[PDB]
Amino acid sequence: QREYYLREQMKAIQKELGGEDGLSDLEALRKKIEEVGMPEAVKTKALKELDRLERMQQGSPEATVARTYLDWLT
Amino acid sequence: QREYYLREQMKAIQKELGGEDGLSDLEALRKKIEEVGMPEAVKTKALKELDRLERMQQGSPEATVARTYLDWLT
Repeated sequence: QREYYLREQMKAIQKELGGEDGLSDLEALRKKIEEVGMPEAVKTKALKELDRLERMQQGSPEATVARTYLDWLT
Repeated sequence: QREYYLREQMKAIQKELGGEDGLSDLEALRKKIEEVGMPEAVKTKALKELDRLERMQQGSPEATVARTYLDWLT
């Protein structure tokens, strides 16, 4: 629930600063991962790739590679 | 802080002299995307750049990529 309100205020500041929301920033990882498969080790490594994408929104040569990674995994 | 104030007031004047220069970066898209042709998904992906507005007079490393994207898309 603390996670809930904190990622909700994080989406609040996301809509507060951005005008468009800049290609789906970090949101869906609650439910698009919970339905494909999966082995629990894959789910834990997924969250340890999901729960750290609070890094940057724009660009990038670093976060788009990880987004293609999590797409290819999901 | 004086020269910071001066740069920001002159940048204010500069984007208020950007009417039909930096303003009207859209209307080629209204000319050529509401013509005969384009499906509604192309309407969604093509009108992606109007309300991403306030970032080409501000900076940018990704300022003039909008005319490139539109002149290659529509």
